[PDB]
Amino acid sequence: IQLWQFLLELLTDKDARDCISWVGDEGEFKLNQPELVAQKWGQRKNKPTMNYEKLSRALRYYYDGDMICKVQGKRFVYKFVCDLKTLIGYSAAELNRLVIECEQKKLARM
Amino acid sequence: DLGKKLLEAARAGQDDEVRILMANGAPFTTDWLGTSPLHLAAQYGHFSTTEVLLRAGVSRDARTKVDRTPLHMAASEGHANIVEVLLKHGADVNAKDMLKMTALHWATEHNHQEVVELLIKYGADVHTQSKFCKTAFDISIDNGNEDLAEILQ
DNA sequence: TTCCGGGACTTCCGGTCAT
DNA sequence: AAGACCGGAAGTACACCGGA
Repeated sequence: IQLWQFLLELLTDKDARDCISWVGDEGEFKLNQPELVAQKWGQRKNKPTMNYEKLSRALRYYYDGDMICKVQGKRFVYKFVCDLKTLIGYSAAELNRLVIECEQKKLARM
Repeated sequence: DLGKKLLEAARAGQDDEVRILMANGAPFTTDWLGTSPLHLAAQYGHFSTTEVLLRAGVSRDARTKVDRTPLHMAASEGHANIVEVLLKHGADVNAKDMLKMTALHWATEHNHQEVVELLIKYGADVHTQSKFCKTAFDISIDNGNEDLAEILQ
């Protein structure tokens, strides 16, 4: 599993919204709680000492590619520069609408 | 290379060249996102090519990096013809992608009623819930398509 | 064909900038 | 003066390959 797949997993998990969430309808997302996301990443890769420092470095390696890039000026904000609609079938916008709709249903139930 | 030529040929729907490359010994590969020749053939609606790939022994349920299978692509694109042959060669009608969505979910999202009916005939599970707790029925409702909603309830 | 040596982070770190 | 991000250098682990 590659970092981008894990982040996309979290970004589509209504329960993860508090640590990582989309910011806008263009692909940008923010690691609202960078260290927690790092801890979670480390648990998937089985890296007990993973942290935002190491995770951001891995994120920077994506800078040469066509997947993720940083959002200049915004603290902890990155961007999925790939065409998500063709990748998974929904755009960042469509995905964000769906994940928010799900979180609402959850709050309504609880 | 041979593997790439195969990927390109399938995408292009060049079934004879596909036969050709597989004869020469072209390695069944995939791109940076796990997209294989079969995903490409089914996605672009290349019937003869898909069929030739199937009869070549390629993986029916090959998964991309977002867990999509060729059936997912075919259903999503509305290629009932392609969906039918894939099912006819043992494709799992119930495969779920990264968002826990099935070909039924996608054919519904994109309003492909005929693919939805075909899927329903091949024993597709009509009530599976996606990562967003949606069954195909919910998608049809969210899309205001009452005709599909009725066959999906 | 079996067998087998040879192309995505993780960890550490020095440095820019801006507060 | 004294946090967030950058990107090089080196290490690892696992996928894939062209050959004996």
